[PDB]
Amino acid sequence: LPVTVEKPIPVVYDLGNLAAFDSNVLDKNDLDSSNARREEKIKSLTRDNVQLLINQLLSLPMKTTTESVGGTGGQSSVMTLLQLPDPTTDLPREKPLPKAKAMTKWEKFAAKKGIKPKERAGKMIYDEASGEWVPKWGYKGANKKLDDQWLVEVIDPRTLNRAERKRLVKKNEKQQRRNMKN
Amino acid sequence: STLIPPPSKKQKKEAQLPREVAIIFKVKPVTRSSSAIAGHGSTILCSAFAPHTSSRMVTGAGDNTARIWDCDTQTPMHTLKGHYNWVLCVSWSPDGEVIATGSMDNTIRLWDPKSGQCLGDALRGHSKWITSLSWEPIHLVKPGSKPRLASSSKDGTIKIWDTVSRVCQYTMSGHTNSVSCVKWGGQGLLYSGSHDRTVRVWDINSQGRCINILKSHAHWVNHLSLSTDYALRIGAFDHTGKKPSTPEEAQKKALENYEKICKKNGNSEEMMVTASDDYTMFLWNPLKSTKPIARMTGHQKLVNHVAFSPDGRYIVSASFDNSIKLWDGRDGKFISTFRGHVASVYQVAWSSDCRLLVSCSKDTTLKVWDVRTRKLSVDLPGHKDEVYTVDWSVDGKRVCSGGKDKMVRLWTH
Amino acid sequence: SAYSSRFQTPFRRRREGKTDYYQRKRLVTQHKAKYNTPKYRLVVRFTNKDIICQIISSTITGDVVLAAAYSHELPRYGITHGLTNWAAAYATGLLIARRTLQKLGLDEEAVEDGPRPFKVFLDIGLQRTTTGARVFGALKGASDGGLYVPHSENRFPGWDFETEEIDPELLRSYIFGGHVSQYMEELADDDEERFSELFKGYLADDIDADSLEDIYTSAHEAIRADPAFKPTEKKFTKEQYAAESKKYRQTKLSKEERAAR
Amino acid sequence: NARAKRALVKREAKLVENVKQALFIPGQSCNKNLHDIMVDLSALKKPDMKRFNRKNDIHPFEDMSPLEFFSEKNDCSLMVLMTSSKKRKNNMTFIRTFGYKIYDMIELMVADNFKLLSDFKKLTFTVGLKPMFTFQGAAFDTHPVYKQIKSLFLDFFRGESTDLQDVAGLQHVISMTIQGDFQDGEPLPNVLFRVYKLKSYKSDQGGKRLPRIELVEIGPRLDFKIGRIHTPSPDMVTEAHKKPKQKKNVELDIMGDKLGRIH
Amino acid sequence: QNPMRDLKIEKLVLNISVGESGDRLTRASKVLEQLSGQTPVQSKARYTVRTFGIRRNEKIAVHVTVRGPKAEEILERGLKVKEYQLRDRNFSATGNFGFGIDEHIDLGIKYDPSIGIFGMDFYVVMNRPGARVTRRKRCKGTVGNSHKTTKEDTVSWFKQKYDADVLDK
RNA sequence: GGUUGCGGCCAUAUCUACCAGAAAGCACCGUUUCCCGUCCGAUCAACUGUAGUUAAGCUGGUAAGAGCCUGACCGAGUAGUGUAGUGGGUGACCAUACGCGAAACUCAGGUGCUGCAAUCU
RNA sequence: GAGAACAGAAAUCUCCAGUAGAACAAAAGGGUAAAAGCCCCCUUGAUUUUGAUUUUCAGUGUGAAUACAAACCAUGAAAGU
Repeated sequence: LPVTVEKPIPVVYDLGNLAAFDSNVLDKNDLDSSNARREEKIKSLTRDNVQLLINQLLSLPMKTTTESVGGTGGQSSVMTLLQLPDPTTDLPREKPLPKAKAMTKWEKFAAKKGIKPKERAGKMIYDEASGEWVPKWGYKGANKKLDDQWLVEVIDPRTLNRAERKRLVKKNEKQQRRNMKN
Repeated sequence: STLIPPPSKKQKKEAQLPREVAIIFKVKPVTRSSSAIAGHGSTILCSAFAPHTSSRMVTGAGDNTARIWDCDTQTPMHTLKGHYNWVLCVSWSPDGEVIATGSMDNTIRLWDPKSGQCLGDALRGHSKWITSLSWEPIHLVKPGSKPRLASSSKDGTIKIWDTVSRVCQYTMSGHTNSVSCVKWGGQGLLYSGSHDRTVRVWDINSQGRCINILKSHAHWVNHLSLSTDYALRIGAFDHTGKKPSTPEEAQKKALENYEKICKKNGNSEEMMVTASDDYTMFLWNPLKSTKPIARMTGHQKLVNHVAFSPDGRYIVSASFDNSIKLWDGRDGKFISTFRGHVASVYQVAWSSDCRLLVSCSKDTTLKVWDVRTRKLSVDLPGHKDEVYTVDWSVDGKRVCSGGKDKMVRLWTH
Repeated sequence: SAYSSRFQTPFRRRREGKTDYYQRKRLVTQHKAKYNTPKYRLVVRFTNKDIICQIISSTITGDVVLAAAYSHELPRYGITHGLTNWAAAYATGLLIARRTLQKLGLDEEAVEDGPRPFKVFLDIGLQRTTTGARVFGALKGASDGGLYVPHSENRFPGWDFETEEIDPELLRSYIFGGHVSQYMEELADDDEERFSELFKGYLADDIDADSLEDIYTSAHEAIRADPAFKPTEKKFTKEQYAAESKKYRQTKLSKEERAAR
Repeated sequence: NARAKRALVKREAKLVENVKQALFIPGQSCNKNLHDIMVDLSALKKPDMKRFNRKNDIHPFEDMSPLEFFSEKNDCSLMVLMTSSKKRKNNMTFIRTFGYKIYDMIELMVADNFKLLSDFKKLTFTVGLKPMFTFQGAAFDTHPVYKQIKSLFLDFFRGESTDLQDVAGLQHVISMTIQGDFQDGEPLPNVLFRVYKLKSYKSDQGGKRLPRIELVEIGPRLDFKIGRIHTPSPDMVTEAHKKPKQKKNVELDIMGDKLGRIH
Repeated sequence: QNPMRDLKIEKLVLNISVGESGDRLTRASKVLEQLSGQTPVQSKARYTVRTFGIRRNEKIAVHVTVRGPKAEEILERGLKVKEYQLRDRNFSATGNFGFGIDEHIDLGIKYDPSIGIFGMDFYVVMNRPGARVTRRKRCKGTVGNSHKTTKEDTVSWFKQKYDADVLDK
């Protein structure tokens, strides 16, 4: 009836995996397959181990939070959950770490010069001689507006501009494939 | 977001080790919201659960039409009408047979819960907008008679009302300024605050003659309250909610519920408290002495509300410093200071079990504290604007709140 | 014949139209990046002259029901007619909610304080998601019964698609069956023969449109009073039904009767 | 095109890897009872589990290439090929992989005394909860073979490595025990896989809060027999255990202050 | 006996396959609109025809389904142009039939010269009670052969009313 | 033992033509007042159960019916296949062993079981 | 397959048949079945901060990118995505 349990060798604990191990010697007679009682002794041993684990797991500090309505993934304030320590049982990794980084021949030149990373503030930029901003990327682009203008004041020039844009795109793809080669 | 710093690796190595093994009537707290109830297009100014059941409720607002609500269905029920100005306040009779409200206009209108129709011609006489109301306790009332309805106005006059005749049986003008509130105690002596920095106990039994005038506050009194106010308001409606079989049984149950709290110290002497703008509060025993038993103090800004615990063991008051402060109900000694609100508190309502205290503030997120642990229990966000008012059902099954968002909201476990 | 051999058979539950695995997988297969917790589905279904709603929990042996309710129990609560209507669905939802709340002991493992108010993810199955559906009324009744099923108000009856506002008076009239009262009032002055055909029980019982609200209120009070889920008397023994089934069930023919032919 | 990018991100070496998927492979020799034991073991593995109706003639000890191919095609690093033979009856060749390359292999042939989950009390068993583990015997912490079996069962059944867990989710506990102690050089005793449903009751004699624990076996019951085994090469053991790795006289003081020390 | 499986029309479906794209398709749709009393649904080209100059996705035709008692009235109105004499063809083996007619103006409605002359296709579809099982989202299934419609049942229903003859064996 | 809701296995479960379904429970069905959407109240949404039907879907039975599946110490520890010895030969390769270890084929069997709540002469 | 004024072997429309030689960026190739395909409704995101690398020299409690993780976002009734 009492929840107390003890063994000559204290049970090892890994609360992060919710696992426990018992080094105490097993009784070979109780574990024999021929015995009709073999299931009962194993059940009692598993019950004692689960009781020790519950005595350990119940002592762990529990998180609490006041958030209750509109939490995205927070636990309910009525709810309480154990703070599991990170597991002590190391396990093999599923995949090798993605260590195949490459400078792509540009970061080295940037380190060799004063060039700095782009501001990453936003694609939007004000259009000239216009009352509304025209984004340079990710939407209707001012660079493509040159094709839409009614006159170029100069073979169609718009076809030459599209050819230059395709040339820049193919050069970027070629540099990407060249960095893929290394 | 500034997340709590990660535990040090030594703390993790310590946590990995076995630790902290040691072989060696109640109300469910509110914790969740409910669907919003659309209604009159004006900010809610007040709310009050029906004493006999949480399913019924009523709220004032800036709209002239007060709206009773069916909390079980979260839908409007028999919307009130007749007033031509804002419904500054609402209150239910302790017997529950009649509703009462105070409009910003001088007129006052009783209402019948069964249909919501006005109960006769509106009460009139006040020279200024109504400030507060206080129904006469049922235990003082003789059987077979409707309780009298106290009233107050910005002029500072008070007029006891006979609900049957719809006439002011008595009147007084002893306050030179606005009466912030009034309450009908169970001892038969009336008490009320005033804007004149004075309080005056009154004996209704002596034709309304005054008997004492307190004078300790440095600033105008606000929200006068009493330890017995919960029993005087519930009307002998126990949490089970069963109606008494006879009015005499209601009178006996009310006298018993009053004696159970009045004799907590072995003698019938209800405690009294008076909030003030001077960042101070004073306990009062007018029958015992004309001077405060203690000078509660500590708030950094003017208190906005006070509410004795239903058992009377604890005192608590709202404040503009964004920190509710608990106090002992027997001597006013400081206990603990609640914190968490980002803006000035407006009002609070004790739970029927006394183990919790729902609260609200100018911040949109109302909160409720577990007084037993002296710590916040659970936040209740959802209101789109300030939560001007909150109240707890006498049975504790549900909670209601208003605000500037014009969206009444209910809360329950 | 080769087409019969190449094709793989659809799952037998998929072969029936009663279920769609693509939704049940999300209903059961939590990611589950959030901390693991037990969960239960508030299954809901509808059928002719009947309604069904039951709590359910996943298990390796198959779904297990923690509680159940049906429209056929409504008459015991005084709802003798209209069991298929919107208000009857809301009543069945409030009934199942109060029933599970009473069987759970919430009112009327103590560790990890147990009040732990119940919550469930309602599932209409293949029923179409449209505003004003009676299944949404059963969901609103379960929400009003103390069960906490998350839900936006957009699908409740009377919703205005053009604005966030939701009419509550229309929701009350639907919960009380007031739309049936409006249909009866429209039939009263229109072609009477449809009134003689439809609502024949409301006339045989001397029911009237004004009394439907009080009847639904008394039914809600009865649901609040005794949600004990009284078992049917079951007059005949199950063995008697098993014997009656043998008289007509077509048992497989013995091999002696066919191998010779 | 974005949908392919999600599959590529799922097939990537995340610094916090998602729980490994399982892909049982029924064998051409597999008996119907072995298929039932496989479905029973798969039921505990849900939702991260997969199946292939087609029969296969895989010979992992003779040719590992098909297993490495299926592990990449199905994105299931774990595998458990069913197998049976006149000698290796009811064989169950559990497999693991690192990068879809083979990591280790071990035979776990079922004993004839196995019991299906249906032959047990019909107690509720919520899906998706993390099983508890309760290993027994000193050999599990010392014997390399039993250590490998323990690491395999833990990687298979531990589920998500959540940083927080409800007590309500501890509805069941996986259990295993060796068939008695054995002297060094003796044949390995058969493993005894077991499962039990948790139960709780008031204690009154072991603390105000701690409840008395009780167990009710639910299965599946199994008594695996050890057979052929294979182990990762040491370089694989080094690559598979490296931490992501993603300060003296400095510490993060409470409230986030980065207080130093002069000492 | 066949008490519960009496033959009945499922729906009427008028159609007008215009021979060229253009604004004339709008008048062809307005013809069906005035005839059936409901808005025609446009039909985009199924693919790159290229045998008549139309391109893929180009609108080519319009159609509008009809149901209820009114469908029988339009059925008789279209049969009146047909002289109540169907060919032995124009009959689906499943128990459906249809026909078209030139000069739709003859069928009751006023000539309305501005709309212009147009013909219209017709295709009635017989069905029996329990056909809802085929289309219902829940418990979807097939139909038994005894309940299935057949061309003989369609000819019998055609002889059950309008006294139509089967010309051109 | 029949049946409704949720399911587990995922063809012993599916396809073709007929027969039965006593009582109980879907379904077919009748309608467009209201919520609601489609060219069409056909599907969807809603109305009570009213005028009916076991005619269909559906549950069972039949068929030298088509596919499918089970175990046998059935092929069989057989074929295939790594291993040693100059054992024979210029040699390939052949007998001798224990390992891993099939299938076509043959025999016999079957054409769905099973958990929760409820209901039924 | 049976069919539909002009309309036939190729127009658009109808009923019974379909494991899907539909369109899923796809390559060996496993596989998508009330979708990962067709149709319809609502929408930003190159948002903020916490750490470990990146060079800088008013090297800076980040002044700015890379990766980590939390808020915020859109949607649905929700599960979840």
